[PDB]
Amino acid sequence: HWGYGKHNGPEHWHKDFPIAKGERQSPVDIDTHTAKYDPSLKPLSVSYDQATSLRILNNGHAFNVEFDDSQDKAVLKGGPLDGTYRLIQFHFHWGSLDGQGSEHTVDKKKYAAELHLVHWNTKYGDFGKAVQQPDGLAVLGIFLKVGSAKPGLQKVVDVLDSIKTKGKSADFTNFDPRGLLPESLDYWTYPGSLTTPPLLECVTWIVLKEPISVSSEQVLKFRKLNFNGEGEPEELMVDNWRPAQPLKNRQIKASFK
Ligand SMILES: NS(=O)(=O)c1ccc(NC(=O)NC2CCCC2)cc1
Ligand SMILES: [Zn+2]
Repeated sequence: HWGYGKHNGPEHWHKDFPIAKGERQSPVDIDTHTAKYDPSLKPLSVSYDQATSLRILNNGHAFNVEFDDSQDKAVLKGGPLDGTYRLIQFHFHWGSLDGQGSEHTVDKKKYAAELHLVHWNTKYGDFGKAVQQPDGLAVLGIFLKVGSAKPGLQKVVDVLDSIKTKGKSADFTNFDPRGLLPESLDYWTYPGSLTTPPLLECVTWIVLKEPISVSSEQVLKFRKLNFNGEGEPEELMVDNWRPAQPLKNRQIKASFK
């Protein structure tokens, strides 16, 4: 089954998931000079004050911090979006080295990691229905660079020892995802896909221009996770990113100039 190794990695995914070669695949390179400022883009509204985190799970591909999405508690609205999108989970992709790890790139620059806050359009009733719709999901992407520590990330880092291997979960209540945001909400946006199988073409991508900084020690702790289950051969969970895909017939729009 699929993963990020030599024999089951991104170059292989198209055999089980032909949409891998589709018309609106993610991630992409964001060519800053070619992106178009769109004055018609409304400001992003990130309303996370009532967020209810529940649990953190190592799923064998990344780790997800999951939220109660049975009411409008943590929502994303505005920007390119019509309607209300509920936060269901966030996770990251990261590298084995500080010079790689992000899925989106900016003028071909790779960041050390990339945070994805995954939201679904409430008009579709549940997440499983939403991923079957071209406007079903909105994922807020945030680049990580290595420098100073991100204080709001530390509670995540310190629970990772309890979910080292695939299938492990731990209680993770009262986490505030506002502590993971940069100062600016300036963004690029384009229509795309899930960046792992099943690669469904259901995402409005909103990628923030301003990265957050995390410390060497913080990212080193991500790299101690395992892709494998307990009692299976140890393979470090690193380089769990898909490279940039062809932009095809898409325009990336910018909220700023
Ligand atoms: N990296 S990402 O595009 O933000 C992403 C988000 C969610 C999932 N997967 C997920 O939500 N899977 C369920 C929906 C379809 C099958 C199960 C994969 C990639
Ligand atoms: Zn992701």
